[PDB]
Amino acid sequence: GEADCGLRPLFEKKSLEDKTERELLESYI
Amino acid sequence: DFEEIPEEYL
Amino acid sequence: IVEGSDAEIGMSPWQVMLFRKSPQELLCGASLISDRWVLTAAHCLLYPPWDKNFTENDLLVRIGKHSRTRYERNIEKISMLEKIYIHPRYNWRENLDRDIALMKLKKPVAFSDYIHPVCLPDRETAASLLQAGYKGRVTGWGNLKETGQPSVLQVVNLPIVERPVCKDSTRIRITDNMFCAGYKPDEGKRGDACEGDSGGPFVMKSPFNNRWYQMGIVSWGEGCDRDGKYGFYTHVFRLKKWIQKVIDQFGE
Ligand SMILES: *[C@@]1(=O)[C]([O])[N][C][C][C][C][C][C][C][C]([O])[N][C]([C][C]C2=[C][C]=[C][C]=[C]2)C(=O)N2[C][C][C][C]2C(=O)[N][C]1[C][C][C][N]C([N])=[N+]
Repeated sequence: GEADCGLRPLFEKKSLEDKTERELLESYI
Repeated sequence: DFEEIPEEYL
Repeated sequence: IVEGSDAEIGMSPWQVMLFRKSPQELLCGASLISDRWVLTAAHCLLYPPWDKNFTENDLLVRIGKHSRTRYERNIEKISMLEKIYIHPRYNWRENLDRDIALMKLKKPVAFSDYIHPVCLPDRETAASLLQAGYKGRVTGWGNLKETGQPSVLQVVNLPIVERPVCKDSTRIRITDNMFCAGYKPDEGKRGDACEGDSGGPFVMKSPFNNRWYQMGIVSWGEGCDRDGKYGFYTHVFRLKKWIQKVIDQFGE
């Protein structure tokens, strides 16, 4: 199924963010 | 303290 | 996981539990990369010094799990393995160089809200993200402390550390097929993978296409969450060609 890879049904696919993913993005300066 | 898996999997 | 938090439902849908048939027990983490292939550390299956040499019949793969211990009755899917593939140059003798393995399921799993594959990094993705200071995320049901076990899947975000710092924190000879991650003693934040986390995923979220990519596999460490020590991970992009290879030749 890699094609839809890395887009979570309950997060990416609904445009919801998990509680700590912004710590990741704020590190990729 | 692992809960039992369905025999169908063994 | 040491100094992590419980994962949210569906936060890591590619998380795989490596499960021993008897005694029934958790072996290691793993990750779902397609509907039939699972990625893990070769050491989870083969480690002669410890007399470890698991075969296909020896194990079960559990996908879509949240709780460590309950059979998650209409959520998790259990599969049997068709075949195990270990990297031909895996080094168990000296340093766990090339610690990677693929497992092809007997039958392809169906995706759901809790079951979804992670992406494999491309040259370009690898090149922009695998940078010292950039944070990745590790998940697993391993020990909460070096010395217990979570009720639920745990997560921790950790920074990738400069190659020199990695090298100088240990006596083991580090290869280009590895990277280390964790906070520095002055950095004042903690966390690490711990026993029970091996074979699990180190992932990063691309800021360009905002997809999750698996950059590393939990491989080895000395203690858990010790000052001046770091966890080591297999460098997934460097072994990508062998991965591609086995899938092209044996399955998919
Ligand atoms: C993972 O959960 C596990 O995969 N399997 C169980 C191993 C735990 C035994 C503890 C003993 C010490 C030891 O030998 N640790 C090595 C450390 C260095 C090393 C020795 C020899 C060759 C290469 C490296 C070690 O970590 N491992 C040897 C075999 C597998 C591996 C291991 O124990 N992995 C753990 C995951 C640990 C993650 N730890 C961390 N991030 N602080």
